[PDB]
Amino acid sequence: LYGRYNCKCCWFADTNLITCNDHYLCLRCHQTMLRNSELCHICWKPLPT
Amino acid sequence: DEYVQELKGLIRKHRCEFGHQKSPLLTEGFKLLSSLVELESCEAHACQANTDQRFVDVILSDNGILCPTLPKVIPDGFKLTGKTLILLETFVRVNPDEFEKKWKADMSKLLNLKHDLQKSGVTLVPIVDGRSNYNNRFVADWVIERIRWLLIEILKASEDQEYQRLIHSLSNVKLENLEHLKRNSLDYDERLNESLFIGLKGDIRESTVREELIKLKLWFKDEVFSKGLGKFKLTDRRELLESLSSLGAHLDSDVSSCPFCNNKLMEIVYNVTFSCVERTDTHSNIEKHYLSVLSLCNKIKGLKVFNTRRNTLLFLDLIMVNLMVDISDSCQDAIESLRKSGLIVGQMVMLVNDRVLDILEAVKLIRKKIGTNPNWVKNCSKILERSHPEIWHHLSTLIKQPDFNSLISIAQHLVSDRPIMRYSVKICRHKLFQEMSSFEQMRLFKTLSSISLSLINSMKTSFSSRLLVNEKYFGNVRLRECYAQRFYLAESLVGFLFYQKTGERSRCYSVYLSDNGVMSEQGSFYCDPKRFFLPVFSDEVLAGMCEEMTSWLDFDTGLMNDTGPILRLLVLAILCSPSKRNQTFLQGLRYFLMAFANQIHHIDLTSKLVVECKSSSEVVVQRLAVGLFIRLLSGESDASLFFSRRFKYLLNVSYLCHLITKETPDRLTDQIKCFEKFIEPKVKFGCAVVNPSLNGKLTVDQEDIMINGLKKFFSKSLRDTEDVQTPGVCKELLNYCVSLFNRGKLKVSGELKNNPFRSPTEFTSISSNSGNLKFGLSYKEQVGSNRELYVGDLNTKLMTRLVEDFSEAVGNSMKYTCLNSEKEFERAICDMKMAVNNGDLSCSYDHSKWGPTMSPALFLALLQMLELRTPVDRSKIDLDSVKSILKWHLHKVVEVPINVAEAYCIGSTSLSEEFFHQTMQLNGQIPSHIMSVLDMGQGILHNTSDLYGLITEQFLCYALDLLYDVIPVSYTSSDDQITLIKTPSDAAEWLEMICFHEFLSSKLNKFVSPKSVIGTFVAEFKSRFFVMGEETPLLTKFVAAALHNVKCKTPTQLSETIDTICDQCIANGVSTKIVTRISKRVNQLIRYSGYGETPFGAIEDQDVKDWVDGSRGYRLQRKIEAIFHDDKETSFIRNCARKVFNDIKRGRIFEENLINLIGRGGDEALTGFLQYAGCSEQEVNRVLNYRWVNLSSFGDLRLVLRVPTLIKTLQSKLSRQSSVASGFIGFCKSMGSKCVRDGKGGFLYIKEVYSGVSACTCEICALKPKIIYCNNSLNKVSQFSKPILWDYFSLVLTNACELGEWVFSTVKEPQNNQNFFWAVKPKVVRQIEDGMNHVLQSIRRNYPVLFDEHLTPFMNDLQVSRLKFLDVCIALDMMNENLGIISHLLKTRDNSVYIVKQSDCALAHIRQS
RNA sequence: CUGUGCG
Ligand SMILES: [Mn+2]
Ligand SMILES: [Zn+2]
Ligand SMILES: [Zn+2]
Ligand SMILES: [Zn+2]
Ligand SMILES: [Zn+2]
Repeated sequence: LYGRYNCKCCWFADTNLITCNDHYLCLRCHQTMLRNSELCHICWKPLPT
Repeated sequence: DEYVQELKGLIRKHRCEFGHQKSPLLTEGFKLLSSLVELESCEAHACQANTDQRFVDVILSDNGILCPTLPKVIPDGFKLTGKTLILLETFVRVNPDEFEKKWKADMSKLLNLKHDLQKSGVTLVPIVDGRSNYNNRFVADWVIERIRWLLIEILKASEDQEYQRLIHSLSNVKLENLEHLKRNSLDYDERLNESLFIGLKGDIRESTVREELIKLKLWFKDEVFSKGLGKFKLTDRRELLESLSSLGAHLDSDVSSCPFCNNKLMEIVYNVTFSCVERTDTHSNIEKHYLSVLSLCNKIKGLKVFNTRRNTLLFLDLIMVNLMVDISDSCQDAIESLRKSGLIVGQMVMLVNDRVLDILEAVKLIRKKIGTNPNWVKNCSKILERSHPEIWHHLSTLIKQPDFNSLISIAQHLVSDRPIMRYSVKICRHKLFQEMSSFEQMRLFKTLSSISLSLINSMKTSFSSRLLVNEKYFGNVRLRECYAQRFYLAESLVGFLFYQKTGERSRCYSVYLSDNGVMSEQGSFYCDPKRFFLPVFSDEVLAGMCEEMTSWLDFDTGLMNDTGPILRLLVLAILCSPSKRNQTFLQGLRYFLMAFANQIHHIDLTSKLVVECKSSSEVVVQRLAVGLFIRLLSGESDASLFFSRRFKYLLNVSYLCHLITKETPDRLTDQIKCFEKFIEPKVKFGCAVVNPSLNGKLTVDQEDIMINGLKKFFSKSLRDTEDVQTPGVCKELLNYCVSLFNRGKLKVSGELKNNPFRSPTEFTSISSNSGNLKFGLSYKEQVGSNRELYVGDLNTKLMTRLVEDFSEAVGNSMKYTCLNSEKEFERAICDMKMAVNNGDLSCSYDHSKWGPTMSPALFLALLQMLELRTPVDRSKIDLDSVKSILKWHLHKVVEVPINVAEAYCIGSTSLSEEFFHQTMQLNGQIPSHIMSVLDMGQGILHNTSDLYGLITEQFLCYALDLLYDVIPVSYTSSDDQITLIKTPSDAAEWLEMICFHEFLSSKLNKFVSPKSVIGTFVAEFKSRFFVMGEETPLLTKFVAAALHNVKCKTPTQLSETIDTICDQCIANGVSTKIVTRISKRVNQLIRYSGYGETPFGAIEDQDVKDWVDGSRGYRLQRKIEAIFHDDKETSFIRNCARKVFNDIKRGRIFEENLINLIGRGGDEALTGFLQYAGCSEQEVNRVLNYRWVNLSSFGDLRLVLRVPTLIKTLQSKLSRQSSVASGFIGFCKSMGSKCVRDGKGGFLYIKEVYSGVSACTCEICALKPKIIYCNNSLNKVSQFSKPILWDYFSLVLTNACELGEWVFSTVKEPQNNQNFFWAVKPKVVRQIEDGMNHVLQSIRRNYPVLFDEHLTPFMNDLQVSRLKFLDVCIALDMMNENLGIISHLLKTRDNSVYIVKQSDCALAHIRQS
């Protein structure tokens, strides 16, 4: 199972998330971590497309 | 009369009081035995026989000493020598409780009469002989036991309690299940039970409890919750940050926005740094000569080789002055070039005892004692020559008149201003620390380290006398006779720390510099020296900690660039201002962050984070911490990017409070504060009976006040909200809790297992005629606030032990309590981690004033109706004994400290002081004993309080499941708990449930502290914070633990404890770059203590594989391998160890011969193992060439601070106040005196041992200087020369025994964002078959004499006494004082999991065999 | 019970 439907990067988000590889991820946090690298910096795996 | 006549012939088998003595026969024999033991007790101390036993005043009236109407005291043995009398009152008490009681009651009763003897006459010498047995010196101690036995057998065949009181003392010895004393009433027990067990029924049905809880929830929802009277509220993070900025960041304060201006020590550190960085940072031959002769003179200072101390100081000053005038000649310019650049200040010269004395005043004092006392030099040098002919290196110093003309010439040459020592407490030229290079900040930390080491050494100065007249603390003092500590900073400039007082107290120091002789003042401050030990050498540990914390915020390049220098400045201010207020504020910040991350927090949270500054030095620290919190938390949208990193950073910033030590800056002030915290709840409650009886007979008013306190304790209704803060418990709610516990409704059931049931002549509800369960109040040093502490007498300690064991067994029979059960704590940790990962409502609850509000009466009311059924009998075991001991605890007497009474008698407003004054003479006499209903002692009924808390918390979980249809699971620890609530189907709908739970907890005695938090983001339990998908490592806490608690007795033990601390810190993911710096700091500590560097100790240059799947033995092996680069000899020794391991395991033919081969030592054992494995005498001589000086060779280092070690550890395993700076001072003091033993009993210096070395420099003495020496380089000192390769062999063999055969292969090197943390398990493969009674058999088989003596003198399981490796890997442990494998084998990992970053595991070494 | 040890 994935996380608790939170950002896993800010925790202050439970609406319209997206899974990285084992947890969830907000939209703005995903776009912030993807626009600087390809890894996740939370799970340390490549971010989705 | 069959045994009455036998005593006539029995007593004949036994110097003055005997012939006179040889149913009054009973008392005749009693008096005979008493006189016999009394004459035996006094013939050892030269008493006088009292043939008349007249009195105490008659023996003074006969001789002539005036009698000032003394109270009639019967003296057993008096020894009056002219004008001095020694009173000896003896007693025979076998049981330790009655022994200590009679001892104290005798000492007090003789001091009360010594007071009046000192008021008129002589001051007696009090002696009391506490014979715990009946062993005399007239017989062989076997007849007196027969006499006592027959006396018992004649009394048992024949006031209220005499026929059992008299025999209870002639028996051998005296737990629970003993209610057969009297079980009598005192016309007060029934009135106590009428107010303690009147409203308890315990047989309530379940449906009625359900309906009553439903109605109570309905009432609470519309009466206490809708009215806004709840104790919990939502976060509103904006409001939280505003309140934080308003409470911490002082805006209405006129202090500057600069830490250096407001803190005097920070200003001094800045001055020293930026005057040593901008300016500078046979030349070192004369300074070395001066330092050597100064050390020599400091040696003969504390040797008492003279009559007086002033004459000793004058003689050493004469020696130093003669050395100065000798160095003045034979050199072109020695003083003006090397004294100005070394150790000399304006007009003053450095002397012994850390002193500096003006040269003119020095020659003025030397003119005396030589002018008014001629021929003094000759007879003061001849007394030194014939006393220590080893310090006779003084040849041209201890001579006649030291060229007074040349002396005054030197004095008039260096005429500079004297140190001012500013005693009285602006422009802001401070370069704006934020805008400093990364080198100037490290220089600030190094300067703080040097000044802190000088502060520590200032506490080292022994109590000397001032040679000059005091011309001292008004506004300023031109120093002429101050002590000075010298800290070296740069090639030319050196810092001086002047101070005028000694000891461990707070002083006013003055820091000066010497660039090239121009002594410039750097400042003057006031501090306590023993609070500056953490930065003593951690100029790089704290820098590495700050670097790691800043790297945690690498997600926002620009946030770390702002929070980096702010964090370094915060650490610097915390170190330069160690105060309990800063600790309290940083703990408050921890709780604020815990509330900020979650969603629900207490309404009175911010009211507890406020800490009165009382100084700008606290204002700057609070401003820095609040600014850090705001910079990391404030913002609208793009301010919670990586909130896990932010929470970790801020939690570590809050745990930076552990950098400040906990040593009670003022002991009397902290005792006063402890007494205040102890007596304020009682005075506020209304039950503070003072000095009740100390025996157990309360007066009418005292019984009335106790019954009133008990009634007030149980007078809390269930429908009132104006009583949710006063101590007490609702009787109906407790009845519901107990009734649900009895009928198996709670998660903890009464069906327990392993029944816990396992002079005091008459007992009652108050006492047992053996005291009144007297405790004594004191404090316990903690980080935030000093905890309470109760030190009890022997009998009350036994009673607490009884009740604590009962409650601990009951709790072990329970399920959800985790205080002394690590399995349940790990289950709680797993459940809390799963709850935080699943988004459950974790409620981290703390309970305020748990001890000071809990009452043994509450535990009585609980246990009165608890079922506590048996596992096999189902008989409802009666709790009469436990209830009787809890009644004794209800009427306990807590002795207040005598210092507190004295401080309150010689005395602003204070509630405790007001109560003291009101009890001084208004009602009775001075208060010395306090009895009360509430305030169960912290650490006294810990297990009983945990049992009550667990039962009540399971009832609260049942109530929550009933009312709000949630799934709660709670884990308590008797102080704090955590409740994981799985909710059905934010967190604003569960605020009502939280407020209702708090209300119900307060209706019991479980007042939820404002530090408790409720949320779905982070949980806390036992200071272990768990976050979504991880756990906060608490780096700063463990780093500060490694820098603190340096309990340095022996350097080996110090290194061992530091290694265990670094292991437990790497387990919680600290670093491998910070742990190597901690190890470097500890090695630098050991090296500074004069012990020098040794091939063992703290492990530098380590990887995670040295801590994961590796013990201390493997770390020492890796250290030895790092010593031997390009491993040709260590590889050969590892091959030999593998060969021995194969011959003992594969060939399996080696046993009891290696033990005979090892007991020789290091050279012979290594030679034998090499002949058994390699058999090449050339290679053995090439291997034994590597030596290391072992100071603990012929035993252990002799040390007086403030046989193998395995036997000591086994003895400690079978059987069941001083600061760290003072401990390090004692360590440095013991490691500089005669500590090295030479086997013949003559201890010698470490300097004498290390002077016996020679410059070998033959490519074997150069691979590790001052650590590894040649064999011929230690020909002068060959006794302290052991082969390091033998220790390496032994370490490798024990590592093979412990953690597998992979320790033999050569280390190969491997061919990551610094935040890829993950858990790794120890990859050890034990070849030992994984306890007790196995090492004992091992020692018994091999060593018969060492098992007989020094081991097993107090054992009772000798009827028990073949593991694969317990014969050779035990000799290797016993013969090596620093290996210690058996202590690791008879122990668990204590970590079982290591959080490490993948950046470290990718750089770990590969050693797969 | 006694230390001169930051280079
Ligand atoms: Mn807690
Ligand atoms: Zn991810
Ligand atoms: Zn997000
Ligand atoms: Zn300033
Ligand atoms: Zn050599």
